[PDB]
Amino acid sequence: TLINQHILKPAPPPTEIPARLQVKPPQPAAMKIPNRPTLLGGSAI
Amino acid sequence: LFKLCFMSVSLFPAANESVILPHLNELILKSLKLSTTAKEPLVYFYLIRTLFRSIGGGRFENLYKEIMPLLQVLLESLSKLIHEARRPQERDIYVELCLTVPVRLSVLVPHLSYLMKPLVYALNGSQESVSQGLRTLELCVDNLTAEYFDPIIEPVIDDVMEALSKHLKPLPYYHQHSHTTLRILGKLGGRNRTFIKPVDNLKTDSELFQNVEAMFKIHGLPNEVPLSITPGLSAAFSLLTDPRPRIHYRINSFKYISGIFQLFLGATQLPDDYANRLKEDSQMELLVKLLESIFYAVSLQEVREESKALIRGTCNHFILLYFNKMVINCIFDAIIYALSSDNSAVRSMGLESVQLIYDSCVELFGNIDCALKFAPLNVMCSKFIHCCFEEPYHKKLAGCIGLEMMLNSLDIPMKYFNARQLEIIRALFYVLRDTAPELPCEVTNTAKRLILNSLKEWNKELTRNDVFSSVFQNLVSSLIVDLPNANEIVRATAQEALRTLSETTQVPIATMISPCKHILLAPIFGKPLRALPFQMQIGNIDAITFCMGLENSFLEYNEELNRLVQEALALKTSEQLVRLRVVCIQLLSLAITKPEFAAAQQRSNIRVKILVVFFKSLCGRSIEIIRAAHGGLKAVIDPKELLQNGLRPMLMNLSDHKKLTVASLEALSGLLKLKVGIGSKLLDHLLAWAQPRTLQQLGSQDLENNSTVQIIVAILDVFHLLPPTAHKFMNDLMNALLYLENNLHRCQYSPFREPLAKFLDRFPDESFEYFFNEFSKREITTRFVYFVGLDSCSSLRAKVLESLPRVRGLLHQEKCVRFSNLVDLCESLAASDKEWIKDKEELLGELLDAGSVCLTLKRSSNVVSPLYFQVDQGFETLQLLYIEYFKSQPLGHEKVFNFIDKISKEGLPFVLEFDDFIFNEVVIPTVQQTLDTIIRMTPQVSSLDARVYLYKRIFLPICIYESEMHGDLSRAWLKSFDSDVWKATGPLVDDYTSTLEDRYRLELMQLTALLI
Amino acid sequence: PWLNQALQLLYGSFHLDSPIRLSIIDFVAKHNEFLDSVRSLTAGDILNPLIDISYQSAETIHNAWVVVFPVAYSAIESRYELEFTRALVKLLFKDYHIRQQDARPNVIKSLLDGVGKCPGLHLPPHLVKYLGSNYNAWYGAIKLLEELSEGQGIDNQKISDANQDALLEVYMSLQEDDMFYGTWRRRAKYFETNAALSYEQIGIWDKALQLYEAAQIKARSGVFPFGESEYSLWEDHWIYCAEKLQHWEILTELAKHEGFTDLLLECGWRWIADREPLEQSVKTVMDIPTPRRQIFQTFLALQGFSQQKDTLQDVSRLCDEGIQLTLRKWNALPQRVTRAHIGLLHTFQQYVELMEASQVYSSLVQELKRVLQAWRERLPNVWDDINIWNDLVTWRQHVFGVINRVYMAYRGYHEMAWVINRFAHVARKHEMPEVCINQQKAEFFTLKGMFLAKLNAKDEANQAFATAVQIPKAWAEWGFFNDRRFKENPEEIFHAKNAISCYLQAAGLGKTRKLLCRILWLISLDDAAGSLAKTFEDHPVWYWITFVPQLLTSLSHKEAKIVRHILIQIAKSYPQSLHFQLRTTKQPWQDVEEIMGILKTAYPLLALSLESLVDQLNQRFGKADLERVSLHLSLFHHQKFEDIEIPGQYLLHKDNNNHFIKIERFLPTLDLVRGSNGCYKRMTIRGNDGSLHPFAVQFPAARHCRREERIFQLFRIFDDALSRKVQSRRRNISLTLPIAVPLSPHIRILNDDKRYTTLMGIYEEFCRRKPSTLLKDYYTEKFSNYENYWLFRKQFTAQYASFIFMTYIMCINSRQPQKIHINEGSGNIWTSEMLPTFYNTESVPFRLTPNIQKFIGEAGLEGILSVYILVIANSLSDSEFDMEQYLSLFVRDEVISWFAQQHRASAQTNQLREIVRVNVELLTKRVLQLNHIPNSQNVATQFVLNLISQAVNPRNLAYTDSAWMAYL
Repeated sequence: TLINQHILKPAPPPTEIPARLQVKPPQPAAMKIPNRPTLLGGSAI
Repeated sequence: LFKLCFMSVSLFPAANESVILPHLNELILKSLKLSTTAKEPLVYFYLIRTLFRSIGGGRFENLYKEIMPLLQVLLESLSKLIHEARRPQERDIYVELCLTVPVRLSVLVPHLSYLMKPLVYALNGSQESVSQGLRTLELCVDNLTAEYFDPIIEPVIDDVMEALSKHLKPLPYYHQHSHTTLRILGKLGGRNRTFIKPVDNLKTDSELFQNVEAMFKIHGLPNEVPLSITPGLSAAFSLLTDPRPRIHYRINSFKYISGIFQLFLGATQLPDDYANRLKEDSQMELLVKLLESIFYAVSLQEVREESKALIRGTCNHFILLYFNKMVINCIFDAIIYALSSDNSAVRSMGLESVQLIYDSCVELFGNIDCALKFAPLNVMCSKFIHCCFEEPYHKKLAGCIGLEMMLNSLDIPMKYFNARQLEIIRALFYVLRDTAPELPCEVTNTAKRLILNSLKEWNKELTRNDVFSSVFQNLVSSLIVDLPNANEIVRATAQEALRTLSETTQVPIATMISPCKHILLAPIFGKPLRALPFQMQIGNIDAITFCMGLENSFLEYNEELNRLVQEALALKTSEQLVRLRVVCIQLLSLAITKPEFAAAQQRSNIRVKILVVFFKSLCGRSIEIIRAAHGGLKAVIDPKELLQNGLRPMLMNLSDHKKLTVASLEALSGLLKLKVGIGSKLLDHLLAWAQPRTLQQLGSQDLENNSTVQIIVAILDVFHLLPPTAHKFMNDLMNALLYLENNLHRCQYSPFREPLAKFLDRFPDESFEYFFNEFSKREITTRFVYFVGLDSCSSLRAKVLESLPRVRGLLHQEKCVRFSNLVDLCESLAASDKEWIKDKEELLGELLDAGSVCLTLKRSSNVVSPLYFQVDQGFETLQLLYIEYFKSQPLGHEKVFNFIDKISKEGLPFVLEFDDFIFNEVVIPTVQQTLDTIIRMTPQVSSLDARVYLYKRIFLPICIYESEMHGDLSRAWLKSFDSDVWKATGPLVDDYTSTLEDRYRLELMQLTALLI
Repeated sequence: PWLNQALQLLYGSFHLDSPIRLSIIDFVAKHNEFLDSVRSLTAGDILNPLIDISYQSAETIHNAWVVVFPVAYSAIESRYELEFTRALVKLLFKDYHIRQQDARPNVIKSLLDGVGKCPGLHLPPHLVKYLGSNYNAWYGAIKLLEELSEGQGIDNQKISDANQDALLEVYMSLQEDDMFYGTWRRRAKYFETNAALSYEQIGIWDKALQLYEAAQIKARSGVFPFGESEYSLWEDHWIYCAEKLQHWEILTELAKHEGFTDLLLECGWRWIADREPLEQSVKTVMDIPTPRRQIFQTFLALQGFSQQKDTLQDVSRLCDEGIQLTLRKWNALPQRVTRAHIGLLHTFQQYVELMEASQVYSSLVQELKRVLQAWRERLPNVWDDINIWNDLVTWRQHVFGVINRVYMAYRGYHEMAWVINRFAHVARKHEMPEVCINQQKAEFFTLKGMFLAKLNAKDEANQAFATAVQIPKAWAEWGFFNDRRFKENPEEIFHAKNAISCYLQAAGLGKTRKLLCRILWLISLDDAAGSLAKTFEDHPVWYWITFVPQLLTSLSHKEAKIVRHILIQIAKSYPQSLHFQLRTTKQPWQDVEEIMGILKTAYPLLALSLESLVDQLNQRFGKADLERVSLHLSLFHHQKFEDIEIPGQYLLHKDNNNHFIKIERFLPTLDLVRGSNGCYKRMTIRGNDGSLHPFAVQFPAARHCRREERIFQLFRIFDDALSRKVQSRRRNISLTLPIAVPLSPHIRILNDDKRYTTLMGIYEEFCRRKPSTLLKDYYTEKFSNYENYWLFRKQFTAQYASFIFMTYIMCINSRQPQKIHINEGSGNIWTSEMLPTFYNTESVPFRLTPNIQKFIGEAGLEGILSVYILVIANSLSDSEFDMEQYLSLFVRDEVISWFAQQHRASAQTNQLREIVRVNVELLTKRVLQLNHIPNSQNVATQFVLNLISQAVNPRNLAYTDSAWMAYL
C-alpha cells in the first residue's frame, strides 16, 4: 500500500512566446539528445 | 424512498445498520431477476446505483463476496449488448455499477478482470465518470504487483493508453484529470513504453471515407469537375442521432444525408420498355449506413412526411431490379435495423416497408405462386432465418419480429411453409439456446410462442400412423435430442411443443417418439455420472422424469443409475447444488408412485433404499429441499420400524431444548400431514421465549424484521395440523396470545394474529363457544372481531352468521353493557359481503336503542369524564353502516327515520358521512315523492323540533337545486302542502311567542318566498 | 476557424445548377415519375446543408478545404502562381500574436494539408518546418519536405540543401533516427563521416568518436570544402558520443569555454555547497522555459528545502507550474504514441519522484523503506537508452545522499551501491564494456573455472567445477566442458554420460531450451550401449512441449524407452498440448496407443470433446453461412465440455499456460476467399476477450508439411532471442511467421485473416483496373491521410529486412510474388512454404525488384533495410550459440530427409556426425560473415551493401528465372 497526495485548486499559470530561431541539423541541436524536453514551448516568428 | 432509506445508514453507523443489512441481499438479487421481465428495466438499475452511492467506506459489506461473481457477469454481458435506448448512454449506467462496487480491493477485488473492458468505456467516452474510471485505475497500479497485474491488462493495454492520452491537455482542460493521468503514467516507471509497438489499425479508406465524386459546375473552371460530396458525412451521422444540438442542424443533416442518397438512387439506368421487359463493392456498405439514417429520420418530427416519401420510393425501386434480373440487396440490411430499433415510429416503418415489398409484389405480377418461385419474397425468408443465428442480441430481435409478421401476411400459401418447416424451428430453438438469462426476455417470449402457435397452425393436416416415414419424424428427432441439456427454457419448451404437436393429429405421445426413443437413451446411459458437471446433471434427470410421465417407456434397466441417484441425494454453485437434489426427488418419487413397475423391481431390495434416503433428507439444512421431499412422502402414502427410526431423529430435534430452528418446525408440520402430547410440550417451549424480560427488552423494535419472532410464529403454525380430538387448547392458547400483546404493548395488529386464526378455522364450534361465554370483556373480544373480519376464517364466519341472534339476547341483559362490542362485530362481517345487510332491520334499531340508553348515563356531570371512546366511536361506526343499509334500497322515506331516533345526542347527524348522503338523495317523478313524506312526518311535533328544523338541509336544497339546474319550478305536494300549514290552527305555528320555534318558522317563510 | 467564411465565399462561385450526377401499366409509370422527375437534384441542397453542418464541427471545414482548394488553385492560371505563392507566404507570416488557435484541426493544419494536395506551388522549407512544428501537422510538413526532395529536382543547389536541413530537424524532432541517419549518409560527402554515422546508429561509440576526430583533420587546411552543414554534425556528434560514452570530465572543461546549458547539465548532475553559482546561472537561462530547465529549477528548490533554505510550499508550486509546461509539449506532438514520446515519459518519472522526495526529506528534519523499494522497482527497460538510464542513477544517488548525510539496527543505506551495480549491469548489456568497469563463493570458483576452460586446462576446470558444485550454472558448465571434451575426444568418450546427467541436476533449477536442445541430440549419437538411460533415471516438464514434433519421431528410432517416459509426463499434465500432434502420426506405430490410452483414461472428457471438433472439421471440409453445412459447430458451444483452448498457442513461448485464450463460440460466417492455391474455408472463432480469431483450414497438405513445421520451429528459437537484446528490441523486429497446428495427417489449420493480400494479388488488381512504381501508386490512393502512409511504409521496409534474413540464411529457393504475404493494415511480411536446400542453387542473393525499391524510398534503403539486416545478424551471432547450439538437431532431420529425397535408401550412419558438422558449419559461416568487420575502415556494414548491390543489378536479375517476375 501507499498513501497518495492530492491536487490543490485551480491555479492558472500561462506561458509566453519567446523569440529566436535555429537551423542546426544534428541530433543534439542544443545541449542534449531529446528535443521535446529542450524546445521552447511555442516560439515567435 | 430508497434514496431516503439508504442515506439513513450513511447517517448512522449505529442501530440503523442491522435493520437494512439482511434485506439488501434480497433487494439486489430480486432487482436483477426483475429487470429481465419488466416493461422499463432501467429503473431496476437506477435502484442499485442509489444503493452503491449511498454507502462508501462502510462497515464490512461482508455479504458481497457471494453476489459479486453473478453481478459482474450480468453487467459485462449487457454492457456489450446495449446501445442507448432513448439516447441516454444507458451503457454508462452499467459501468457505474461495475466500477463502484463497495468492497475492499484486497481479496474481493481479485477476479475483477471483468472490469478491464468497462474500464475503457469509462475513460474514453465519458465526461465526469472519467474521474471514476481514473480512480479505480490508480488503485490497481500501486497496490498490485507487476508480475500479477501486467498479464491482466494485456488485451486492453493498447486501448487504455489511447484513452489515457486524450486527457493530457493544458489548463483550459481540467487540472484534475490531466494531473491524475500523469501520476498514473509515472508511478509505473518502465511499463509505460513496454506496449509501444508498430501500429495495426491503419484506416484504409473506410465506407464513410469513400470519396464519391459528384460532377459540379463552377464559373472559373470551364468544365465538369468532380468533387467529394462527403466531407461532412462523419458529422452528418453524429448530428442526426444526438438530442443535444439544436433542431436546425439536425434537419440540415438529413437534407445532406438524403441529398447524397438520391444521387445513388436516380443514377441507375431505368429500362427503356419495362412493360415489354415484364412480358419477357464498397458502396453496398455505405448505402446501408445511408439508408439507415433515412429510417431514423422517420422518428423525427416535421420531416417524417418527407423521409417516408422516398422510403416507399426505394423499396418500390429495389424489386424491379430483381424482376429485371430474371434474365440476368441493401434494403434488407436496412430493414433489419428498423425492425430491431427502439422507437415505435421507426419500428412501424419497418413494418410498413415489409408490407410494401409484398403489397406491390402482388400488384406487379398477381400470381402469388409464381411470385414465390424467384421473387424477392423468397429471400427475405432466409434473411430472417439467418439473423437469428447472429452474435448480437438485437439482431436476434429482428429475425423474431420479422418472422412473426412474415407468417401473418404470407398466410395464403402455407404449403410453402411446410418445406421450410424444420429450418424455421431449428432457427427458433437456437435463439433460445445462445441467449443469456440476464438479457430481457422479449427475444425469447416471441420465440417461445412462435414454435407453439405454428405447430398448431401448419400441422392440422397430417392423417394417421402410416405417413411417419422420414420427414415428420426428423422433426420429432430434432426436439427430443434437445431434451437433455441445460438452459431450461429450451428444455421446457421442448415438452410444451411436443405436447401440442401430438395434441393435433391425435397420436399417443409414446408412439410418436417410438422409432427413435433408443437413440436418445444411449448417450444418457453411456456416461452414468461423475463427469458432466452440475449444470448438465440436472439435464440428465429431466429427460427421464419426463419419459416416465408417458404411457409406457423403458420398463427395464433404469436401475443402473437409480443407485446413482439415491447417493447424490444421500450426500452460484450452492444454488445449483440444492437444485441438483430437488430434481432427484422427482425422479425417485415417480419411480414408486407409478404402478406396474414397483412390483417388477420387488425382488432385489430397491424401494426400501429410496424410502430411507427420502427420510435423512427430511432433516436437511435448507428449506426448499424439504418441500419437494415433503411432496414425495405425501405421494407414496396411498415401514413402521422405519417410522420409529424416523421418529427417533424427529423427537431428538423435538427435545425440550429451546433451540429448535424453523427448518425442523416446518418439517414437523410436514410430518403431521401424513398422539396429542406435543401440545402440552410446545406451550412450555414458547414460554421460555415468552418471559417478559425477553419482550420488554424488545419494546419498540419492529416485529417483522426480528428473528426471535419468526421462531414464535413458526411454533404457532403447527397448531393448524394437530390431532383431530376435541381440543382443550382453546383457552390457554388464546390466553398465550393476550399475554403476548400486553407485554409488547401492541394492539390491533401482530404477526402472530394470523396463525392463531387457521387454528380457529379448524375448530369453528369450540371457538365461538369460547367467545360467546366471555363476550362482555373488552380486551379479548377485540381479537374476535378481527378474526371474523379475516378472510382466512371462512368457516368461522359461517358459524357467527348462523348463530347470530343468540348474541343479540345479551343486549337485553351495569357498566358492562357492551353496545360497543356488538357494533364492531356487525361491522366486521358486513364488510365480508354486502349482501348480509339487506335483511337485518330489527337488529339495527335494537343496537340504537341500547346505544341511546348508554347515552343517558354517559351524559352526566356527576363524574368528571365518563365519555368513553368505545361508546362514542360505537355511534360513528353504527351510523356509517346504517347508511350502508340505505344505499341498498331505493326508498326516499327511511332517511327521515334516523333523525328522531337520535334526538338525545349530537344534534345534526355526523359529518363526512351523511351530509354527502342527503346530497345524493337531493341530486324525476320521485323527487315529488320525498316532499310528500316530509309534510307527513313533520306535524309529529313531539319529534324534538331540532329535527323538525333539520329538514332545512333536505327540503330547500331540493328546490334551490331545482330552480338552478332547471328553469323555474318546472316540476303533487302542493295540494298537500296548502292543506295543513296554511289551514293551521292556534296551538301550532300560527300563534305568536318569541321562542326557538321561530327557527322552524323561517323554513316556512323561506319556502313560500321561493314558490312565488 | 475562418475557413468557414472562406468556404462560403468560395461556395458562392458554384453555379448552383439543376443537373448533379456522379459519373401493370400504371405501376411502372408511377415510379418513372418518381426516380427521375423527382430525383433531379440541384447543387444547392448539397452545399446549403454543408454550410449548416460545418458551423458545428471543425473537422468538416478541414475536410472540405482540402477538396475545394486544389480545385480553386487549378483555375489560378499561369503568370500568377508566383503572385499567389508570395501572397500566401505573406499570410503565413501574419502572426495573430501566436496566430493563437493552437487547437484541433485548426487553420494552419488545414491550410498546409491543402497545399500538398495540389502540385505546382512549393512553399519555403524553413517555413514549412516552422509551421509544422509550432502549431501541428508534422506529417503535413513531411508530405511537403519529401515532395520537394524526391521526384523532380528543383534546379537549385541552395534550395535543395536548405530543404534537406529543414527535413533533418523534422526527423530529429520526431525521434526517428533510422530516417535521420539514412538521409545524412545519402547526403554527406566525406568518407570519414559515412563511417562514423553508421558506427553510431549501430551503437559502438568507441569507433564512432575516433572517426569524428579523424574527420575534422581531413579538414583544417585540407583541400576539401566540407560544407556548412556536415560541420554541425562533426562538432555536435563528437559531443553526442562523448556523453553517451560517459566522458563527463572532458566535456566539463569544453563547456567552461563556450558557456551554456551543456555546462549546467553535466556539471550539475555529475548542489548544497555550490548552490550559489548554480542558482544564478540557471536564472540566466530559465527564461524561455523548457521541460528540462524546470527540473533544474525545481531540484535546487528541493535541496534548499533539505537544508531549510527553501520552504516546502514552493516545491509544490514549482512542480505544479512545471508540469503544465510538460503538458504543453505533449500536446504539440502527434496523436499516436511513438519513440518521440519516450523522452517525455521519463520526464513523468522525474516529476513523480520529485513530489515524493519532497515528503521523504520533509519528514526527516519505516516509511522510508516502502519508498526505497518502490524506487528500486520503478526503473526503465534494459533496452531503453544509456543516457536516460544514467539520468536516473544520478537523481537516485543525489536523493539517497541527503538521507545518508542526515542519519548520522543497521542505519546504513548501501542503496547507492545498488543503483550503481544495476547501472553497471545494463551498461554491459548494451555494448561497450568500458562504461561499466570504471564504477557468494561458487561464483568466484566458476570464474576461475571458466578461466581454465578458455585455455586447455581440463583437470583444473574439472577440479574448479567440483569446487563450485560443493559450495547452479556450473552444474551444466562442467558437462559443457565434457560436451567440449566429447567433441574433442574420439567417438567412444564416456564423459557425455556424465554430462547429460549433469545438466538435468539443475534443469529444474526459463532458459531451459538451451540445454534441452543439447540433450535431445547426443542421445541420438549412436548409443549402442545406452548406458545414459540408467543415468537418465538418476534424479523440467513444460519446456519439452515445444520439442513435441521432434519427440514423436524418435519413438520409431532408438532410445524409445526414455522418450516414452517424457511423453507420459506431458499428456498426464497438459492434455491439449499433445492430442493434435499424436493424431497426425496415425513397435513402429503401436506404442502410441498406450500414449493414446493414457490420454483417454486421464481426462476422459477432454479427449471426447476434442475429437468432436476434429471430425466435424474433417467431414465437410462472397460469404456463406456456417448454419447449412456445419450446424454441429453452432451447437458445439452449448455442449462444449468445460474449456477448449484456441489451437496454436503451445507452439509459441508463454511458458506458464495460464492466460491462453479459450474458445467461446464460432462465428457463423464461412468467408471462403479465392486464394492463390484455389479457395479455402476461413472460419472465425470468438475468444474470451471479444477478440475474434480467423483461422483457415486447408484441404490437402503435401509432404513438406512435416518439414516446414520444423522450419518455423527454428525461428521460434531465434525470435525470442531477437527480442531480448538492446539494438533489436529498440526497433521491435518480430520475425512474424504464423502458427500452423496440424490436426490430422491431411488437414492442418493456420492463422490468417482479411488484409493479407499477397504481392501478386496487388498485380492482378492493377491489370483489372486497366511498369515500375506500382506499389507507390497502389499504396497512396489506398492510404490517404499521410500520417497513415508514412507509418505503413516505414513498417513495410522494417519488416522486409526480416524477410531477407530468413531467405538468405538457410537459403530458400525462388520466391515468386505469390509466395510472400504482406499485411495491408500493419505491413507484416511472411512467406509460405519455406523449403531450404543448404547451397547456392541458382540465385540472386534475395528479391529486391525495383517495384519494391521505389517503394522503399532510397533513403530507408540506406537507413533501415541495410542496417536491420545487420542488427539481426549482430545478435543471432552472439546471443548464446544460435548459429551453433540449436542448429544441430534441426539439420539431422533435414539430411535424413535428403537421403530419402535423392533416392530411396539412406547410408552414412557413422558419417552422419560429419554431414551435420559440415552443414552447420556453412550456416555458422553464413550468419557470422555478414556481421561488421572489426576494423574501423569499413563504413559499418559493407557486406549487406555488397549483397544489395548484387540483388539490384539488372544483369544478375534477368539472368535468373522468368516465372520469378523479376520486373515487379
